[PDB]
Amino acid sequence: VNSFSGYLKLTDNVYIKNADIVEEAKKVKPTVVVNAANVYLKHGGGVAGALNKATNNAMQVESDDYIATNGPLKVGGSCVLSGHNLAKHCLHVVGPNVNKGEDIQLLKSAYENFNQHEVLLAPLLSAGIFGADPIHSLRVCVDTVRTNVYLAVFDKNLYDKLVSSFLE
Ligand SMILES: CC(C)[C@H](Nc1ncnc2[nH]c(-c3cnn(C)c3)cc12)c1ccc2c(c1)S(=O)(=O)NCC2
Repeated sequence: VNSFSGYLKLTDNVYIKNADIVEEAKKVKPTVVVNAANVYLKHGGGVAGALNKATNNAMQVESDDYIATNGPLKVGGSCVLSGHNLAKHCLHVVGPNVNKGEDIQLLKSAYENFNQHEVLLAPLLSAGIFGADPIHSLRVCVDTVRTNVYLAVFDKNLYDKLVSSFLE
């Protein structure tokens, strides 16, 4: 169960690996995989699109049905849906998109959602096309998450900069 391999332990509860979150989810089948979602759960590209494609679009169909019944999420919020073939559950978390004018302070609220689950496989919230400084996103994760989080970062250059930044 939760057989994470090759991670570097940064703190008592935060681990990090240079890896594709989709490939990690297939190998580990964690209890929870985090999706870096938007408020309408439209998994159009990036991490969210890759996780959806690995479920052969079942995650998008389920997400559309969720939004029809419940309405959109809030920035900083989350919902629990099926993990399909990737995990027992998928925790869809909306980090702020600072390239769209959303407040970076909401990144603390976004990582707070992780605390309702004992173990999670997750990406670096608000990084990539969401525009946040990835070194800042790792600092907010370390300061906010109290449960056990395994971060998969699919870029060796960024992985090295994050580990060097943490060990300063
Ligand atoms: C900073 C990046 C290195 C990181 N990327 C990733 N981190 C971890 N597992 C990944 N799998 C893939 C993948 C697998 N297949 N395809 C076609 C893509 C990307 C990827 C990342 C972190 C957070 C965010 C993004 C990207 S995003 O721009 O897609 N959306 C905003 C949030």
